[PDB]
Amino acid sequence: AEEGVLEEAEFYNITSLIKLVKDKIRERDSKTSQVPVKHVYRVLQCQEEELTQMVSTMSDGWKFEQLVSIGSSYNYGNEDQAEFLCVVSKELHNTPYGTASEPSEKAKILQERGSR
Amino acid sequence: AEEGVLEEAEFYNITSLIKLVKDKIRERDSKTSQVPVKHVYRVLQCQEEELTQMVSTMSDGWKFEQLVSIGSSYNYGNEDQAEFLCVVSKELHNTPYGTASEPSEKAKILQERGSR
Amino acid sequence: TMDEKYVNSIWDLLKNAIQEIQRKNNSGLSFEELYRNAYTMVLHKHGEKLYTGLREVVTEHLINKVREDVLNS
Amino acid sequence: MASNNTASIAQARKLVEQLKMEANIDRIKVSKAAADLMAYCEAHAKEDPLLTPVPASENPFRE
Amino acid sequence: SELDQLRQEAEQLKNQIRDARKACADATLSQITNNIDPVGRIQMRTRRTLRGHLAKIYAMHWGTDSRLLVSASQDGKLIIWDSYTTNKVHAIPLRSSWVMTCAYAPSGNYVACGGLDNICSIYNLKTREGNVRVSRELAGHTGYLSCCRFLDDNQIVTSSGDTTCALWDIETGQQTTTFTGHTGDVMSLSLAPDTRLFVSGACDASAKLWDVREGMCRQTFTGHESDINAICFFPNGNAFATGSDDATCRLFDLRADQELMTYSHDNIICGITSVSFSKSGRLLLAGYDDFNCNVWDALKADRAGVLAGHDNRVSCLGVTDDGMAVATGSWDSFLKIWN
Amino acid sequence: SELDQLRQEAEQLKNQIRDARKACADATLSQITNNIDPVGRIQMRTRRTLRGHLAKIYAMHWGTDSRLLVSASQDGKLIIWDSYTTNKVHAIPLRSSWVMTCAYAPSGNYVACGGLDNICSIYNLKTREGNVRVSRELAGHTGYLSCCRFLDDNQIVTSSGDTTCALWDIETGQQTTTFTGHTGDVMSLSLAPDTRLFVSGACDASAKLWDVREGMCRQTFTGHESDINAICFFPNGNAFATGSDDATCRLFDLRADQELMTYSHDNIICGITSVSFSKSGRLLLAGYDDFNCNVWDALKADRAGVLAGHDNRVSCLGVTDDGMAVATGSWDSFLKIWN
Repeated sequence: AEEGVLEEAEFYNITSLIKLVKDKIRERDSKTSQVPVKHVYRVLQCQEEELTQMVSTMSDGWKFEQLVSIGSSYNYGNEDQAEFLCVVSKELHNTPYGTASEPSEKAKILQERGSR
Repeated sequence: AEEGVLEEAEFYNITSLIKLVKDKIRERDSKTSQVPVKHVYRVLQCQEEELTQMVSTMSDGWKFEQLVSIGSSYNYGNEDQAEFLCVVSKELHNTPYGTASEPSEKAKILQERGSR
Repeated sequence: TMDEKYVNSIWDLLKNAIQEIQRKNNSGLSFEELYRNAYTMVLHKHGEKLYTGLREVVTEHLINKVREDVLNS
Repeated sequence: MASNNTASIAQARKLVEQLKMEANIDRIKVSKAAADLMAYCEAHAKEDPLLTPVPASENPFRE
Repeated sequence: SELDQLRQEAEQLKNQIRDARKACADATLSQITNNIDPVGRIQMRTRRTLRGHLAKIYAMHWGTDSRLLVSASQDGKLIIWDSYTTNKVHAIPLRSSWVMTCAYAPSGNYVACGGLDNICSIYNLKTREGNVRVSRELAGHTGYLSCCRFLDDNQIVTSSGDTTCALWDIETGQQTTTFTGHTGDVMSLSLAPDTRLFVSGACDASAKLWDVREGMCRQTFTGHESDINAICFFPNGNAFATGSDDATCRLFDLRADQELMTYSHDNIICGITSVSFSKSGRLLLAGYDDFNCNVWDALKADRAGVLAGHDNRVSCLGVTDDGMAVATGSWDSFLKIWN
Repeated sequence: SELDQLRQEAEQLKNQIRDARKACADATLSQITNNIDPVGRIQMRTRRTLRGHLAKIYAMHWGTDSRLLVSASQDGKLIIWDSYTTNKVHAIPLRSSWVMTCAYAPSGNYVACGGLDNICSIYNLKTREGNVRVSRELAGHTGYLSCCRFLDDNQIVTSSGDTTCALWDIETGQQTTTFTGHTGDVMSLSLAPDTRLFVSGACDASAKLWDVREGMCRQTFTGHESDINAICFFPNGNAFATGSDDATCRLFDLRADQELMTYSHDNIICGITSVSFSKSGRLLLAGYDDFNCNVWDALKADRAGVLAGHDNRVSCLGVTDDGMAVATGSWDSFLKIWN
């Protein structure tokens, strides 16, 4: 367990060693994002013409997970702007807490502004 | 371990050695695409009768991921000239070195020309 | 890039390690550490400082180790 | 230095060569080739499916 | 020094070849003679529309079994169409994107392709496991593969990027005979029906015709000043049409070693992006950076007709290997077959 | 201790900047001459509607070629639109949501992202595969990115939180020019067409026009009572329009070292959330936290007209670099092309 190595680093409280084992645990969590740790998700919106393009030009690391059609008021199907949602994912590293996910005041101000 | 081999290579100097060992690690991690996480995705436009063909006659080294129908305006919404998108994928390194960027300017010209 | 706040400590440690090697000591020194030290202290365009320190330290090794043993016997 | 110049003497040498055997290539008169192509085109002027359309029950592209 | 003397020798040889061409020059009989009669205006129809593409068709390529045509899409998919039934006999997901070169074997035993990945893909079509498994990934090409052509089922000519055209052995994965004569990026190619003489068009605007087994050029037809988009041999291999990106196609004869007549028009100003002959070769098929293409009388350089109905440039053309129909593989993401 | 004498020095220095400014302060001939180039009430059509996003358009940036445009949605996605044809040239997922700034490179080959990740994301648009993959992850900002601009394809200015607007080397990922002059959160940014001066707006309401060549605050234009939302240089690059969270815009001139004139109505109380200035340098385009936006005849100091049709607050503006049309990326997930 890299967690055990991190605990041993804590016992000798070597900060560089702490950082290194936490980097190892982050690499683990990115590689083990399906073990419940950080895992990022998004949805793109495209129609078929751009759909092929950005499926083909999908980023290295982001994995396609699902496509879906959305009801098209034009004709019955294709060639409507609302054509396909594209839910994609990426196995993202989980950073051990105490060093990450630390908010800021103006960031929260803007978050409240954009929430509505 | 990647860290042990990386440090043992750095102990033997040369920057070319460092780059080549990094590329070897990226090869052994990117052929299965884990940490480099390198995956290729394609959209095959196949209609219904053809379907079982390229599903059965898929290219080896690939893996089917999703099939989605298309709204159609001919033959009761079934059997259009575009009737299904078969989103297929495969996990492997595009390059085991993780290389990018080409020095050929004519290739860039053609890429921009086909972009619009 | 260009900033002198950290270069002094790593520089003196690196020169001390170079002398230790000159003093026939690698049983306590890791080549990877010294190699990384030289690399980070180079790539920040401090290579003139290494060229100077290298020149003076090889001259110092010749005087302090080579010349003494040449003359003493 | 233009006596080696990163072996540009080599590419100049090959250019001289290619021009030499291009001059060595026997020219065949323009009207001669024109008559030859006239003969071939006319000999194949009524067997070209593109010069006389194939009915779309007679072509493999409408079967 | 040596460079100056060699350059002067080259210049005087150029002058000598110019003089030899001028002596060889004659009044072109085809254009002068109206007894052969203009081909007239042919009302030409699409028999098949290979709809099912939705990426741009970069460069199509008719099959050499004369029924199954490979099309290369911009997104990195290879569609082996059955032209006769509008049925895709195969879709290959291509690990490379931005692919232009699709090459069909004389048998369909193998298919080859190349894009900007700099690796020549050779897929064994008829694997007895009933799938399309890659056979050989040829590595060692300098730049992007510009245009491939199957001449052997174990060797293939691969016009590569950045001034390279090396023929490649499939089984070793090694090149067979490098071609290093071009100064511009070797980005067009054409094989004679003789299948021994390939004329490659590059950005140097000079169509270099090489023999396959010489491993060294034989002719350099320079009648164009713009990069040579496409080259199509005459159905006899005694001449070829070459389309460069100004407005102009040119007919170069191998016996006269010079351009015969020119195909430059003021009714259309776009550079001729693709060229092809008829079965007889009397009809010139000029694919344009214009959304449409045209057909001219190659003997008279007058317009036989206009092939329109697209919305984007005809980015490739193909005629049947024996010849009964012409497929326009355009960037509008489908192919129009005209017969 | 000694901070008192420096504080008094700066205090009387500010006194005499104010004195020099008001001595330089004259009545604008622009407000006096209202009959010169009047626009009346100008109304323009939304003729293209880039509706592809699904979240709030946080802040869009035009392309240097003035055909493409990067639009960052509130959810953490980029839509590199082709404005001329309404096709999403790219759609890119972002590993951090709440991304507010997307930046488009001079080359058009890189894109920059700034959200709350405290990392500048540089995605190469064109790689050897033709896909859009991350090129660089500029990490090391103490605060969070709020705006960014591509100084070049290897140097980028990142107006980030925690009093930083540091230049970053793209290739080495190393911070280049540290700025520590601000006291508020550096959250607005604007790059001159001269490209030699970047004016950063922050929560300290101080438009710090920094010199990009030496990284020292060339001027600190002040006069706004709120954090500076957006800044947009004059087309000559000799001045910049500034819109803070107050209900007024201002025009700060470097030659006069003072604000030439303000742009405020009692008709609006909303903070000026985006400023963008016409190609001729006449019309100032003010985005508002109200449902609409406005065009001011800034050389007449009055409202040229109101552009309405977005049902939510238009949270970003961008004029075409040919100066004939504008994109209004609102928070209604709809981007409209007003022309």
